[PDB]
Amino acid sequence: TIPHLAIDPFSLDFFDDPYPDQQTLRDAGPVVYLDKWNVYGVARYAEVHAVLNDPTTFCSSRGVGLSDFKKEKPWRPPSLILEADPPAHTRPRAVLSKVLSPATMKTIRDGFAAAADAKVDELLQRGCIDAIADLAEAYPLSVFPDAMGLKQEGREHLLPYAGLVFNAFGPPNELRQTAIERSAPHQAYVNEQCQRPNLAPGGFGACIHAFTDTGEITPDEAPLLVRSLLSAGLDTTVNGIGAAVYCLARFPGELQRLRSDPTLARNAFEEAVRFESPVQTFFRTTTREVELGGAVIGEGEKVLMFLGSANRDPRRWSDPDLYDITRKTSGHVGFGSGVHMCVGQLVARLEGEVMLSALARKVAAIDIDGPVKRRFNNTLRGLESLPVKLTPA
Ligand code: HEM
Ligand SMILES: O=C(O)c1ccc(-c2cccnc2)cc1
Ligand SMILES: [Cl-]
Repeated sequence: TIPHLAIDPFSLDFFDDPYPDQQTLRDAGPVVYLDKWNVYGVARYAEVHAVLNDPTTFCSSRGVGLSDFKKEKPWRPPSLILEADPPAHTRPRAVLSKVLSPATMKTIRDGFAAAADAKVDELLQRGCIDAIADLAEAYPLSVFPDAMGLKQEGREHLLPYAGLVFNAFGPPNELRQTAIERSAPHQAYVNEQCQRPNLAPGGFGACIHAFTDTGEITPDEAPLLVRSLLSAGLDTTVNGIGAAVYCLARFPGELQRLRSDPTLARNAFEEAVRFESPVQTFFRTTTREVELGGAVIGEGEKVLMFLGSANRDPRRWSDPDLYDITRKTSGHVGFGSGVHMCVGQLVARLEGEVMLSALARKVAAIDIDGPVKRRFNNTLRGLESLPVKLTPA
C-alpha cells in the first residue's frame, strides 16, 4: 500500500537540489515510507496541512526532529513551546505571542527600518558584496540581539548555536553529530544570557521574565522561553532574507516590479518564504493508529512533513516554481499551520519587509557576480555565499 523510497532527504545531494526528489516524493503517493531513516513522509500540500492541523494525533512533545523523546534523551532540555502539546503548550505560547505582539512591532519598527536603510546605503558604497555575510547575516545581527536585550560580548555564539539547534532536529548524520560535538561553549553562553539579570530592560528577554507573575508562566520557565527566541529568532531571518535576495537576484523582472511599487515588499518577502521555504522540514509523532491519505500509520511513528515540497505542490499552486511577488500566498505552510504556527512571524515579516523596502527604494539591479555556495543544514535551506553587485538607483 505505502511506497518505500530510498531517498535520503538529509543528504548533501538532496540539499544541493531537492526539487526532483520532492516531486518524486509527492508523486509516489500521499504517504511514503523512507527506508533510510524508518519514518513516514508526507510531501503534498493536502497531507502536510492535515498533519499540522491535528496536534492530538500528530504530537510535538515526543520531539519535532527525528529523535523520539519517548525512546532517547533530548540533546538539551525540551522546549516549553515547540516541543510541547496542548494544554502545556498553551500558556507559554500565549506569553510569546504577547511578547512578540503588534504593539512590540510598533515599538521597534522605526529602528528596524532605519537599520535596513543604513545597511543598504553602506552596501551600495561597496558595490560588490556577499549578500549572505554582508546583508542576510549582518542586518539581523544589527537589530535582533539588541531587540532581545543581549549584551555585546559573546554574540558570535548566536549563529553557531542556531546552526546546532537546526542540525539537531535532523537524523544522526555527520552534520548533526559534528554540531553536537562542538556545542558546549555555545550552550553555555546561551543558557547564561537567558537569566533575568543578563537581559536589558525593555527587550524581548526582559519582557518574557516580566510575564512570570500573571499565572501564565512561572519564573523558572522564563529562561527556557528566552532560550526559544535565542534558538529561533536569528537564523530563521538570515535564511528568509537570504531567500528573498536570492529570488530578486535570479528574477530581475520581479525586482523591477518591486522597485515600481515598494509597498509590494511585504508580499515579496512572503512569496520568498513560500518559494524557498527556508524552514524545510519538521516531524511529528503519532499518538495512535491513524489513517492519513488512505494509508494506516501505527502509534508511536515519526512523520516527516516536507514544508517546502508542500509549498511547491502543483495540486495546490499555479506555476509553483515561479517567484511571483503579487501571488496570493495565503495558505502557504512556510511558517507552519495551526497551533504551533510561527509565533515569531511578525518579527520575521517586519525584518523582511523593511529590508526589501530599502532595496526597492535604493537599488536598481542585483547581479550575481561570483560563485554561489550553498550552506548545508538538516532543517534550514539557504546559501553560504551569494556574491552580488548592487547598482544604485
Ligand atoms: C522567515 C522566518 C521564519 C520562518 C520561515 C519560520 C518557520 C516556522 C515554522 C514552520 C514553525 C512551526 C514549527 C512546528 O509546527 O513544529 C515555527 C514556529 C516557531 N517559530 Fe518561527 N519561523 C521564522 C521566524 C521566527 C522568528 C523570527 C522567531 C522569533 C523571534 C520564531 C520563533 C518561533 C517559535 C517560538 C515557534 C514555536 C511556536 C509554537 O510551537 O507554538 N520564528 N516557525
Ligand atoms: O527552542 C525552541 O523553543 C525553538 C527552536 C526553534 C524554533 C523554530 C524553528 C523554525 C522556525 N521558527 C522557529 C522554535 C522554537
Ligand atoms: Cl542550550
